[PDB]
Amino acid sequence: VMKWKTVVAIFVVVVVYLVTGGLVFRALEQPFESSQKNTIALEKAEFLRDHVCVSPQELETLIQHALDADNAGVSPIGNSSHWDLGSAFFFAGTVITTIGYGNIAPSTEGGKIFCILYAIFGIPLFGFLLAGIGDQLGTIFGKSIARVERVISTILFILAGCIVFVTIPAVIFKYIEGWTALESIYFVVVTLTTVGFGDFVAGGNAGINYREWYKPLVWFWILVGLAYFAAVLSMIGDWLRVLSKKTKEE
Amino acid sequence: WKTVVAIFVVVVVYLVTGGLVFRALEQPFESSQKNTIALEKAEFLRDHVCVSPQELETLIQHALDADNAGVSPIGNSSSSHWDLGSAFFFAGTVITTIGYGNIAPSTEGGKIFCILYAIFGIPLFGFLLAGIGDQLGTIFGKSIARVEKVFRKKQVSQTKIRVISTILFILAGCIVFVTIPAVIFKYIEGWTALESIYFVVVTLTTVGFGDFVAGGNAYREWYKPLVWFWILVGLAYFAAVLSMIGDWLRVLSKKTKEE
Amino acid sequence: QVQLVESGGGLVQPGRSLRLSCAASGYIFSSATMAWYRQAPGKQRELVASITRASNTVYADSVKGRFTISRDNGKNTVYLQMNSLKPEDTAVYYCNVWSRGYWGQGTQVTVS
Amino acid sequence: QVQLVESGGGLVQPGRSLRLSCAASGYIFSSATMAWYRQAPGKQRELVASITRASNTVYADSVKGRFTISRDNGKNTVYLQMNSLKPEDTAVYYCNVWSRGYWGQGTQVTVS
Ligand SMILES: CC(C)CCC[C@@H](C)[C@H]1CC[C@H]2[C@@H]3CC=C4C[C@@H](OC(=O)CCC(=O)O)CC[C@]4(C)[C@H]3CC[C@]12C
Ligand SMILES: CC(C)CCC[C@@H](C)[C@H]1CC[C@H]2[C@@H]3CC=C4C[C@@H](OC(=O)CCC(=O)O)CC[C@]4(C)[C@H]3CC[C@]12C
Ligand SMILES: CC(C)CCC[C@@H](C)[C@H]1CC[C@H]2[C@@H]3CC=C4C[C@@H](OC(=O)CCC(=O)O)CC[C@]4(C)[C@H]3CC[C@]12C
Ligand SMILES: CC(C)CCC[C@@H](C)[C@H]1CC[C@H]2[C@@H]3CC=C4C[C@@H](OC(=O)CCC(=O)O)CC[C@]4(C)[C@H]3CC[C@]12C
Ligand SMILES: [Ba+2]
Ligand SMILES: [Ba+2]
Ligand SMILES: [Ba+2]
Ligand SMILES: [Ba+2]
Repeated sequence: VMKWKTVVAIFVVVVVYLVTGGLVFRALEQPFESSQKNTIALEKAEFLRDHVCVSPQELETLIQHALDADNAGVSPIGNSSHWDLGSAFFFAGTVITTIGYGNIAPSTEGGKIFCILYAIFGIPLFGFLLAGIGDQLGTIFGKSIARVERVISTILFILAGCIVFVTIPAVIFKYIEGWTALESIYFVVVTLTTVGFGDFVAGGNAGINYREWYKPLVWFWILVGLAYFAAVLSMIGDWLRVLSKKTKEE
Repeated sequence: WKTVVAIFVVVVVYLVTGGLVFRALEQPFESSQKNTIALEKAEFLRDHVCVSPQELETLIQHALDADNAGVSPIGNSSSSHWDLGSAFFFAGTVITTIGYGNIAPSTEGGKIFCILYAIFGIPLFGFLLAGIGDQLGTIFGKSIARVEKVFRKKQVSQTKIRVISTILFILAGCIVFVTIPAVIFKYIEGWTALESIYFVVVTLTTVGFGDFVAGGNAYREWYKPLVWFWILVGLAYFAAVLSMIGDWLRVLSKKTKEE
Repeated sequence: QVQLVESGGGLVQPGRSLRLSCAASGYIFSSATMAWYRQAPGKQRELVASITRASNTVYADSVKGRFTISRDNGKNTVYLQMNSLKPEDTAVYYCNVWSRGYWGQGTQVTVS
Repeated sequence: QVQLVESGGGLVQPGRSLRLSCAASGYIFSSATMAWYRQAPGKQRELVASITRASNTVYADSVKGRFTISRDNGKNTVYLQMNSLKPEDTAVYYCNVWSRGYWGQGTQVTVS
């Protein structure tokens, strides 16, 4: 369908975007990363001064041992299982939605085999549901737009959608998880775009006693929010095709 | 809405079914692992009397939370993961929606830029991934044109020709995009055959848990760009395979609805 | 200049609750781990509670389930909600920036 | 019954290399963290090197860049490649299952 001449041109654009993005990310993060890596060394040195009976290599072995155990599925904190039916149901959701935070991940050989098969049939099974949710949201918006009666309608769909799916949930996340306004917005975008870094996960802190309705309401918001973000990202993808066609003619 | 609510029940059943299998497969081993970590901490506290249990717990929590916040608590580093090399590969995880999370923005400015980067970057990458799929489909169409000519003279039914072609596309694709790279990952990263296959599936399905990341353990010069080239062609192959499964579910649902 | 100002100590009755606060300044509070310590008259410095940059809390076994540490990054203040106080909690409480050597003046909490 | 059998010690010349090995048994080796310690005649036990379950290595500052710890999970053996030996490395080397209290017999390595 698409000629190789257009494909190789689009590939160069993406490589430029990746190198440009990388330069912005390096300038924004590297100075703060160097500042953070100095304070962590100071903390470790002050800990060694306060605990003479612990040698630097013993402290380093302990820190590495704790990080590698946490990465392997076993939390080195406490004496709170993240594989109970509750957390396991929500983990299964991250697989079919392709968000995959990584906070919870299979450690058993059998769990890795099952996870491979779970995504193979689960991702296309969820895609059918997400298509239906998007059609239901489009029909709900089409019914509201009929009362108001295309450029104004697209701006209204984006603005009203940003209120109920992005701002309203982020305000709740700020008042519940203790995240800042920016960290809550960042979480909403990363979650509803299926990127799911895992640095921010709703219902992850052990200290706070979350509400019963909290965790399923977050996962209901994910279901409707993914369908809304798919429509918005499709509009941006269509906008780029119209912009490329206008620039190709001129 | 009648079909949507029926599909929603199917997904909830699938989620509860999967959640039960995952609990039975992981919880006994997790309880076993959480007992040995407690024993190791208790033996450490016995060997280092000057460290109280709450101080050890504060240290472990402090190291885990610092690592999760972007700063590695290992070494002194006078190994930055924000250099142009790792920053280019991080930008890739954003536009491909894999997002391992091993590297993530810690600065307020970096979080603002990452929001805008995904907004325009994800649909920009989608256009490239569509073109890669068309190029792979044209390459397979050129190879299948010689195979279908042999099957045409052997009087195999025209509908079955497409059936054999879809099985060949899946089998040959699984060799070059799944098995061949996983064999390389086993011989390079030191991962087992299962962990390498698990990594390939999780990566090419854009799930990206981050538990397994290529080129992460403290590599060859050609390794990192060859892994990211495999991601580009592998995502396009997995998109086509997952679309075939999505289409087969629609055909299976239509046959079941009539009967 | 790192300064940690403490408040909320003093003489209290056993069983009754008490709340300590710590106004922090002169450093990036958002990324630092806060902690509360207690110096008993006949004992050494003891870690009571500690809240990490990601709001995770760690407590001493003697104060578990009674004391609650919480941080308010918006006001740069670390709190220590001491409930069901026993005469064993009579000690000077210090506010600390865990593993950074920054300490407060110390507020005497007396339970009798 | 956890058993740690050591090999590869003995009298060596300064500058010359030497390799210690530790055959482990009676426990899940793959998930455990291995370590090597040294008891100098006039000093206490000192951690030399330690390889975690994910093959990450931690070394003492005195042996950094000279000693190399490596694990062979297939043969349940932990190795210690001691290169460029100095007379300061003359000590009894013990194989340990880090923070589990399981120790070997100890192989005397003499550098003179
Ligand atoms: C734990 C927290 C973070 C959860 C977040 C809350 C969500 C589950 C809420 C917030 C806004 C809600 C939406 C706000 C508006 C609508 C329109 C609504 O449409 C109608 O009822 C039609 C009205 C009409 O046009 O007459 C359907 C539900 C929906 C999508 C709501 C679904 C549930 C949402 C996404
Ligand atoms: C978050 C930061 C990184 C700012 C994002 C800015 C975007 C709005 C820019 C970045 C790259 C731009 C694209 C770079 C290349 C092109 C190709 C261009 O088409 C052609 O030049 C035709 C030939 C070709 O296919 O390359 C049309 C505009 C477009 C999609 C650009 C549209 C606007 C984009 C997405
Ligand atoms: C660091 C490691 C893990 C990287 C993995 C290696 C990949 C980059 C390789 C493995 C198999 C390769 C593929 C094997 C076969 C082909 C068919 C090939 O098609 C032709 O040359 C047409 C031949 C013809 O039909 O006549 C185009 C490249 C491609 C997709 C290759 C692209 C590069 C791939 C994905
Ligand atoms: C990795 C493990 C979990 C095994 C995966 C097995 C799959 C091959 C199964 C699991 C759920 C099944 C689906 C469950 C429900 C349906 C609806 C069914 O259609 C109807 O019954 C019509 C009404 C409706 O829409 O529900 C058609 C088959 C299908 C897609 C099934 C096809 C086969 C699926 C994907
Ligand atoms: Ba992730
Ligand atoms: Ba993802
Ligand atoms: Ba992590
Ligand atoms: Ba025939």
